[PDB]
Amino acid sequence: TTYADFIASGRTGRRNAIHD
Amino acid sequence: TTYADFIASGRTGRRNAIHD
Amino acid sequence: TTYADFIASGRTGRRNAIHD
Amino acid sequence: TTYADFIASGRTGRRNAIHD
Amino acid sequence: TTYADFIASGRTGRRNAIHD
Amino acid sequence: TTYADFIASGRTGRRNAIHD
Amino acid sequence: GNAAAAKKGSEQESVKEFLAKAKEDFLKKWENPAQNTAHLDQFERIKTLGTGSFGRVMLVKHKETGNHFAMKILDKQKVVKLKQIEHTLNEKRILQAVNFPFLVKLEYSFKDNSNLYMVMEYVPGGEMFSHLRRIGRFSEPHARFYAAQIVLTFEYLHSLDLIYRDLKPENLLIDQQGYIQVTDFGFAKRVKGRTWTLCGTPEYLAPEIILSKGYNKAVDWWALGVLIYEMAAGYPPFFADQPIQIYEKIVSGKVRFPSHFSSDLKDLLRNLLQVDLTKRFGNLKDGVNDIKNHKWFATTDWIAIYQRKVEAPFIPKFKGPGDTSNFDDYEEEEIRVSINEKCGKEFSEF
Amino acid sequence: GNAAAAKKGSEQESVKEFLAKAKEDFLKKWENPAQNTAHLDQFERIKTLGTGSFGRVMLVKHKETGNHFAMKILDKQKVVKLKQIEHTLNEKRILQAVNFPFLVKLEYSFKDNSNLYMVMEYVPGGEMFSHLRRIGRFSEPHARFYAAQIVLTFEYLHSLDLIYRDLKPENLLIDQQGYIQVTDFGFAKRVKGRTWTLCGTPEYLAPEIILSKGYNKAVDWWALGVLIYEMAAGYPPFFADQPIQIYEKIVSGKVRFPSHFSSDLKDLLRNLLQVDLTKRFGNLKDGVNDIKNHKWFATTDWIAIYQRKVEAPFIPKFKGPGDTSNFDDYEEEEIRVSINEKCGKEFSEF
Amino acid sequence: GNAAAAKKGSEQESVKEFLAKAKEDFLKKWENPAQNTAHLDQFERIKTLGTGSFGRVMLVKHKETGNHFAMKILDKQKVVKLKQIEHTLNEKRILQAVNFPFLVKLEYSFKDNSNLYMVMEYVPGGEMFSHLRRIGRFSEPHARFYAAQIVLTFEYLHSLDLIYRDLKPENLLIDQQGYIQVTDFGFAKRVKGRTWTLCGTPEYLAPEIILSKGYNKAVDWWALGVLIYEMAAGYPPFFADQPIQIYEKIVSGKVRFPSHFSSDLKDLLRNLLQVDLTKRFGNLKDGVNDIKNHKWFATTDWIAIYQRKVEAPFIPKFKGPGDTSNFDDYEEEEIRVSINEKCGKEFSEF
Amino acid sequence: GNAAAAKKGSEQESVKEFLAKAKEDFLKKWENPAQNTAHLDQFERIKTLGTGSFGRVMLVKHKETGNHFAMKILDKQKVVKLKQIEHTLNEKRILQAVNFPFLVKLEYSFKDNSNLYMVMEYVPGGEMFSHLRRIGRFSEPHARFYAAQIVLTFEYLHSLDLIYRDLKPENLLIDQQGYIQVTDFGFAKRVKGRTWTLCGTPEYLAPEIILSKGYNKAVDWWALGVLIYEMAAGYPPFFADQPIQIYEKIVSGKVRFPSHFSSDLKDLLRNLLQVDLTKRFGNLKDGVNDIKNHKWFATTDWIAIYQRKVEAPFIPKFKGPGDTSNFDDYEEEEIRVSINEKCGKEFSEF
Amino acid sequence: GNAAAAKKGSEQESVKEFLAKAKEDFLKKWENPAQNTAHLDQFERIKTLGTGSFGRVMLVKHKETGNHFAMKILDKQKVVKLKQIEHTLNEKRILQAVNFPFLVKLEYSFKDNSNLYMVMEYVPGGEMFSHLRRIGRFSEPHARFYAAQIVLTFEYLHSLDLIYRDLKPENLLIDQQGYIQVTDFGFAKRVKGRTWTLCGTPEYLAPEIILSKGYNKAVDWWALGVLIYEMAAGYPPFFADQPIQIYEKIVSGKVRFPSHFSSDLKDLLRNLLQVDLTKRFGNLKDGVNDIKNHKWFATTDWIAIYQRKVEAPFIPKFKGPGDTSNFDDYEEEEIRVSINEKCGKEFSEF
Ligand SMILES: *C(=O)CCCCCCCCCCCCC
Ligand SMILES: *C(=O)CCCCCCCCCCCCC
Ligand SMILES: *C(=O)CCCCCCCCCCCCC
Ligand SMILES: *C(=O)CCCCCCCCCCCCC
Ligand SMILES: *C(=O)CCCCCCCCCCCCC
Repeated sequence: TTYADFIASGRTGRRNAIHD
Repeated sequence: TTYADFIASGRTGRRNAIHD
Repeated sequence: TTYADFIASGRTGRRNAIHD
Repeated sequence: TTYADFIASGRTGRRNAIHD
Repeated sequence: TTYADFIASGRTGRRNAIHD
Repeated sequence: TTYADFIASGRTGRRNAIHD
Repeated sequence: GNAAAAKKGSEQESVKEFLAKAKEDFLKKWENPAQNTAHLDQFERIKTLGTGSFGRVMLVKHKETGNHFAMKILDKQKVVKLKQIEHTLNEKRILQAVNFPFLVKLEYSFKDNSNLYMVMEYVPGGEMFSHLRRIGRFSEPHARFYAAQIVLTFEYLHSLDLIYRDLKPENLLIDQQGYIQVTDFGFAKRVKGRTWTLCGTPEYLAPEIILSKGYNKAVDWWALGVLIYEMAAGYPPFFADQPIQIYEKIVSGKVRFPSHFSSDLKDLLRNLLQVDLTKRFGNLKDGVNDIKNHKWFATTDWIAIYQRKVEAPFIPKFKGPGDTSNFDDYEEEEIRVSINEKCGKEFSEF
Repeated sequence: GNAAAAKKGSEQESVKEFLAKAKEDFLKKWENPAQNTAHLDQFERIKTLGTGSFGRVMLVKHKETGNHFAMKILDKQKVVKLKQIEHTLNEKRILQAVNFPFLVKLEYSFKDNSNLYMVMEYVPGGEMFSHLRRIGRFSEPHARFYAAQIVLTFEYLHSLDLIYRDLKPENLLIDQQGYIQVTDFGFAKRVKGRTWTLCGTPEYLAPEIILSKGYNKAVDWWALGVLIYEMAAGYPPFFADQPIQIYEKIVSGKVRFPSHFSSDLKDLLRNLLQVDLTKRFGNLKDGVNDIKNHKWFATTDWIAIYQRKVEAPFIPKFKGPGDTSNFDDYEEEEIRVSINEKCGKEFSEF
Repeated sequence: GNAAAAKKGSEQESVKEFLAKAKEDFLKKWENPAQNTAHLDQFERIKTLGTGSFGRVMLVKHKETGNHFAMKILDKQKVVKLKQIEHTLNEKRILQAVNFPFLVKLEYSFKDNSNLYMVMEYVPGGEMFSHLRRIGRFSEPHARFYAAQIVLTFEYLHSLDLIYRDLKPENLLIDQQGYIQVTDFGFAKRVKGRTWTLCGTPEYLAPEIILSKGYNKAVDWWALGVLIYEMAAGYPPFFADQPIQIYEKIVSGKVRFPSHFSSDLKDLLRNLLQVDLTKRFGNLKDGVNDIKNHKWFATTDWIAIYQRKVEAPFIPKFKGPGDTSNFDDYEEEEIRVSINEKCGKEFSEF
Repeated sequence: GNAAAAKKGSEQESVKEFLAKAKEDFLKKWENPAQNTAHLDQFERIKTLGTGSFGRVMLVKHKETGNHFAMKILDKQKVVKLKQIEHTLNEKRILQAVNFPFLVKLEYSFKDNSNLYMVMEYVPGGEMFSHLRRIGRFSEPHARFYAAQIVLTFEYLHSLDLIYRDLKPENLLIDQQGYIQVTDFGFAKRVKGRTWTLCGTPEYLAPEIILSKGYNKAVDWWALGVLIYEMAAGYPPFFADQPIQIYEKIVSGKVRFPSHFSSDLKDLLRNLLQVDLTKRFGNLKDGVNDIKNHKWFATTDWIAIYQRKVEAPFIPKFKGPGDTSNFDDYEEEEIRVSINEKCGKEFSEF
Repeated sequence: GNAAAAKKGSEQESVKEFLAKAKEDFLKKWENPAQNTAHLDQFERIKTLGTGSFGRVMLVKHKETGNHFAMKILDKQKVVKLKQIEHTLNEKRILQAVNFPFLVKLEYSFKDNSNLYMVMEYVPGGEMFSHLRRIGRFSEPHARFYAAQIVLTFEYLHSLDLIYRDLKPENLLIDQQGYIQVTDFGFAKRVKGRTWTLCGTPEYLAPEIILSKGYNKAVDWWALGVLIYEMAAGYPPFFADQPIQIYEKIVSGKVRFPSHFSSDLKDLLRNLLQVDLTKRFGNLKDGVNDIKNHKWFATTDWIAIYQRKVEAPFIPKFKGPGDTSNFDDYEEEEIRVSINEKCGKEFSEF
């Protein structure tokens, strides 16, 4: 299980879009 | 209330340290 | 929001019927 | 148990004061 | 209510099969 | 973890006393 | 259907015949009432479910069937002194005459020297009222499920020339399956035309009742508006501390809808909480079908709901095997019935 | 101490001096009142916290300190017409004169052409009332924590010759830390001796008040009995639908204690819900110490509780950063104050 | 349909053909068994899901498909010494021969020197048992959903001349979608006619089994009665501390139904927990259709349930991505298989 | 139907005509845009719902209808400096041209000296995102409900030659009834054929976008794979701390499926998270019907879902009557619009 | 103190005198038993709290005090036939002789023609057992609170030459305040020295009991090890399906500690679940003080716990005013006592 990895990245919050 | 602002940033997840 | 008004009246309990 | 009586009266909400 | 009886027997856990 | 073993025995309910 | 296809055609064809068989039938029981259907030794008393002004409601077990009912016991003297003789008599007649999925069933009725007994089906989930107050507000799907059931209940009652006159969450009992059962037919009236009595709960009074101008079955569609609003909002559209202030507000009819109300919900409500009866839904040309075919009801199949075959949003799981805990572990009384028959000629028609 | 050791000796030595410094002090502010301590431009209005009979309560931010208060705004005309001039005036005097951990603090007071403003400390956790009704009943440790705080509040109030006259959960606000703060000193009276006014909430009326025989500070220890009972039980000892029936029951004083009440809890309650004032606790020879040294209170250190240093069973976490949601997103008004000063001589002493 | 219309006609027309294609089919696999369908290197071992009397259940990943199964591993010697050779052999034959939505699928089977391996589909939601015990009791809609699925499972099994002999919550696994999957076909027997073995769990024994008089497929409809009762009630109809006392009670058959059981539920149960087999539902003239057309089942469309297209009341969300936590973080073993083939001729037919 | 019967035939017959009426229609609005449909005085401002890079979203009440909308206000200067003129202009055109159950509706649009205003329908339940993160993961029935709705949304968008380019939980708003509404059409492009822009959120980028090779509508079916996986699993298939590492992983495409994923779910996902576009579902010969007729979708009736007549697994009940609490009690601003018209010719087409 | 300072000195000085006054006292009641303290008419029967092998436990209200007790009723004939005469007689003697905060109090005892009645204090929170099984496991602070109370209970019992012989969660009732009360003194023995009976629950048997070698008070410190482990872990250290396998494991004594056990908890447990009695804590030179002064107990003040003045982690709030629901709404019996005195000389000493 990578879910524990998941929580540890900052990427558990609102992801924005690279862009345009 | 800025709490709604808070949730909307990606900064609701694990914050790492600039660095070194 | 009147909901706060609502809670403050005694009329949050069982309402009976005027009557007959 | 009168608690069932209790719920059935309207007096389960905010009680005001007779008065003055 | 026998439910109170129920809880008090050890037979609230996994029941196996007499057998064979 | 034996806890999964635990749940699977019938011995998760009220234990009585061998006896006397 | 609700609108299956143009099977809406079969919906309506069917509703039509159904309701015709229904008048025939009610009229027979109405005009020739069934009377005194059983006696007290037939029932084991389990517990007191509640206690009122004319007496107790008891959980009882009918000894032949092994089935449970709720027994409302009324002391004749108490009803006589409380001047409730005609309300009592009227509730019983209505109740033994009527037959619909969502009305609570009067299983047996009898009197004895002291007391009148109306044995009803036991609906353990309780009233919608407390569930509503513990949960806070109901999602527009949950709230529409119940709305659909009451529309049908009122279509039927009104065809039998019966204005219910007392809608609110406290008379809507939720059963085993999650469907409504309406209780309390003590203010219902079989009135063709118009009547004048001040009756209901303040919150749910339609402006005409308050105004003493005479009123008709259109009061029940105004109370469906008050009901959908309190289910979908948490609180009534007009409420105040003093009833006269609730009235104050009702006869102005200025309602503010919650922002989470859908544009669609708001607009059903704008025509049920109508003050002009020439614009109130259910009271126009298109009767109920103005309500039944509103876009809030768009996903409702009226036959599925009648047929009890939709899946219920919420089923109450009241706790306590046999005797419950909420229902209540009261101090148990005797039911005493006397050596003499009290009030014989007043309750003679019961 | 509560009874540290025979450091109970130091408890009492200390209580004694404390209360002496306290009379000196109250008497000065009582007899020479502080008056008109600020003005409206000093405060940013955040939201309406509530709305009453004499006007709104508002969440306000004092601009120099960046601190939050709750502003009760009273329209002079409205208080004058509601004949509340003397209750208003009296509440303010009491409030600016008194000083204890558990009383809510009147931070500033001023009037202006239209309105009187009593700016109090903001206690966001709300009343004990709703928490109590959502939770259902409180464990005898939780319920004793609060009891301990009110005993101390009444020991102090009564030494200043003040009978509170309005205890119930709705005036007991729970703060940030989990301690009580009593609000509403509008029925308190500084009375040495006996008085005659009918005042309180029905449920909490002591039999003497109902009986119109004259009464004294002993009414507040009967209302502590009603309070501990409703906290530890869920519901009041005497309640009914009609107030006159509540009274009916109170002047008989026949209470049934819940089976989960401890033998010990029941016996504290038997002498606070006493009808004979010659047997009512807090009204005997041993004053409060009959209450303070009851075995239900046995594990309570009275100085620890005063000192706010016990750990609170429950701290409310009302939701909504800044503005909340429960407090409420109301329709915001103007506060209009007029070109002319209304009611000047009536509120002149304010 | 369930009774779509007189499309009940198509329901039955269809059931009829379905079951005919089904016997043809079973009989072929039954009479010519599929055998040794794979080998151990084909599977990555993830974790031990559990541990038994003949060995472990393991979560395994089949390397070609990237799919997960639960591998029951049985040590030949252990099954031989526990005298389980014929139960083992029989379970496998039944299992590789049968095919229904609600039976758990035996995906592959093979042996090797030491162990027999039955690789089944992994159903992560677990047994109904624990969910039932954590939730307490199931609403009659939830409980009927499951009932509907077992009626269909038994209609099919019994047509293939298979009496299941072991119904209870612990063999009813709830899958991803919320539907039942029955496990454990170790006491099932293909018996045309009557048999004599004492087998099941005490609670669920039909009076005939206890009485040693010979018995047939009618034992499984008595165990559907025990099952609907424990789902809708919390606890079994007959339970005791000692099994012989459970038996004591079963052969009297005196059941008390909970007051929240619907009149309708009680009456389905009165004819499934029947002691006279001439009155037991599912064993009369009208076979299953006496059960399938009972008013408790009135809102059930039997084809919708078969088709898995009803919406499930509850879907378990067991926690722990990959490896779970409940399933369990055990001490991992080796699976050792030997240099020599143990028990070759006993397990030769496997 | 979904596959009613060979009423699948009518499903497809119907889908076919539907989509034809749809192109006709879009093409008209697309090629002749509706423009400047209202003005600011028509709306009461209730509260700030949020605040962005080009400005605020506000809860507003349209004064004629008494209906609530969410007003996105964009300062022309800010969009001009942020170089968002063409994205803004493009989003508006798309939005006023398109019409489907599950897309959020642009109710009115207008500019004024300072700001552009896009008034949309208010969907109070919020994004799927936070619900998903509070709940953790969604059951495959819950997750399939939403999948079904997006398949239909993409079938329609792609027929109008629109590649959405920004799927993730944060643009999927859940309404009153429990159905999806897709927001943010700022990266959608009407492209027949292939395009080259780097756009989306890293997690959801299809390997072709990352590779800069040119790409088409097949990117949205790869993002449906990322979406079903994160709904049914909790977390994305490829995620990392740094975006370039997420990319790292995406262009290898090595996904590990959770053990609680059904064999069936895993296999839908194996062909949506396909790297070879010659094997990616939705991009083969059988278009969407390769997705729509996958066994994970087997119990889905596509017309029922379109018709909004399925019962929704979860309906959000955001708290706070009028103004909420989560939405937020912000510090309210003025909306200032200037004495002069800023950026006139850039936003001239709006 | 626990170790206040070298006020540990006063702790021990005090414990010392306390226990001396305690032997004096027990010895008097032990050697001259109090006998037949009341009669049945003194008590109103409220409800059946439970039902056993020798009869019912009832909630009763003592009519003079208005206090509630739990009445264990034992039918003399049943105890005589179950050969429980001496266990019964012994439990009563012990119970009327002993006096500690944490032992449940035998309030009155009497017999009558049929039955023996032991009226105990009513502790409504129930056993620790079910709470433990619903909560799952207890935090090492919660679990240490209870440990502290049992250490003290055993220090006292053992000084009176009483080996308890039956520790487990099912005899540890949690009261109103959140403190333990130990029930069931039917296997306790006053033994100076060593004894030989096989008694307890399998899980909690110390290896010596199983081995039949003779045993002493050191068995109760091995059962404190089993208890702290099951509180802090969820499940017992040695458990199996069959008791003989539990024994199997106990006489090897190979325990695996959970990873969330603190190094400190593990090491207290290593010397209470000691197999060598020359190394078992509580059985070495330093008696209990080896346990009482272990670093897991480091933050425990033993006098505070005795004094009941620590704040309890958890207080049960069993539901149901008067009569509860869990306790149970049973079918109420008569208590029949006969025209003749049954078993007179056997129970003569009672
Ligand atoms: C439309 O689907 C099929 C019509 C079958 C419906 C049965 C008719 C039941 C109508 C009774 C309605 C009761 C409301 C007062
Ligand atoms: C006993 O521990 C130490 C005494 C120190 C206590 C401080 C005195 C505070 C007394 C005020 C009591 C207020 C109640 C009306
Ligand atoms: C009635 O609606 C339509 C008939 C289509 C039903 C498909 C037949 C499936 C029958 C299998 C039943 C299995 C139970 C043992
Ligand atoms: C099949 O049941 C009956 C066909 C009726 C379906 C109505 C057609 C709606 C199709 C629109 C699909 C939209 C997806 C892009
Ligand atoms: C240390 O703080 C102060 C000593 C006062 C403690 C009172 C003594 C009570 C000892 C009884 C212990 C009971 C355990 C068997």
